[PDB]
Amino acid sequence: SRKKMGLLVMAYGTPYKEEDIERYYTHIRRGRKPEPEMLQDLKDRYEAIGGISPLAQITEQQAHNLEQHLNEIQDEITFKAYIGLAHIEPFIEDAVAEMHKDGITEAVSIVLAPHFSTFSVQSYNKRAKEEAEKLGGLTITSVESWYDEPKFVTYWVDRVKETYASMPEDERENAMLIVSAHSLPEKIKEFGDPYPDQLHESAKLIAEGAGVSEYAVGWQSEGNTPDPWLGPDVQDLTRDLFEQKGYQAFVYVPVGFVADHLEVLYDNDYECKVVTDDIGASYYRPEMPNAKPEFIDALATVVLKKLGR
Ligand SMILES: [Mg+2]
Ligand SMILES: [Mg+2]
Ligand SMILES: [Mg+2]
Ligand SMILES: [Mg+2]
Repeated sequence: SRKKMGLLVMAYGTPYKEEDIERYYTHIRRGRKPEPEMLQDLKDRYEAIGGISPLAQITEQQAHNLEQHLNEIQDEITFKAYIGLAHIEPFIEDAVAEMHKDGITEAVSIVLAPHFSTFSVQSYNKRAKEEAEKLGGLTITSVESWYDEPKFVTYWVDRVKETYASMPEDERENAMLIVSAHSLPEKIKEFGDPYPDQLHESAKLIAEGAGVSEYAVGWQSEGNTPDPWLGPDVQDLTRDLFEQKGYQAFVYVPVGFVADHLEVLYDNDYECKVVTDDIGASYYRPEMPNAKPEFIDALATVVLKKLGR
């Protein structure tokens, strides 16, 4: 009766253990192994945020919770989740191969990044579908974006409202909300990539839903290829906006990220906090979705909507 489907949950990835950081970094660097000092600097960043070990566990918990919740809220499909990561084991291809081995013939995929981009989501979905094509007898339908799912917007609206209500009056009336996602090369716009437009729309939805009077859109975690990356960077944006108007509180909503990973714990909670401490402003960064029920329900709704169910 009740049919079985694979649930392919994809993400950029974080190593599960320190010994895999070098191979992760090499993958991200397109085969160029980091020099030893560069490797140690990355290791030191994971140490600085309390250790790498908790990070991969969040993605595990998200996939686990999403399977369980999807299987409780409807009876037509029994999902089995498989995690496929872009840059470290289990790779996207490994997950699809495991689905196929397990007898899955039909799967739905979702990327744990709400905005579509040609560099991330589209590439992950193509990798998944190419592996399925090689194995045969398995097809995948893929979610491309979900930033506009109302339950996801409401997660962030509610967290942002909570944070502003937490503030003393003078911060409330002199605060700036910075909404961000992972930078990519500006060149994606020459392929018509809507990624920046979707980040701006997330910011608009969240700011207006939360009743925030002043907000700005920034990017974080850019790379180092010489051609321009989407900007401004959140560190620069923070200072710039302070230099204009003297905000005494900054609230960071790294809406492009779904978990407490290095880009949030280091690039927001360390690098942006350095800047807010320097200028005398308070720092706030509301809880990331992680594996909390409200967020899992938002993702389950995304998946069921994709299937028309
Ligand atoms: Mg190994
Ligand atoms: Mg293979
Ligand atoms: Mg859509
Ligand atoms: Mg950086």
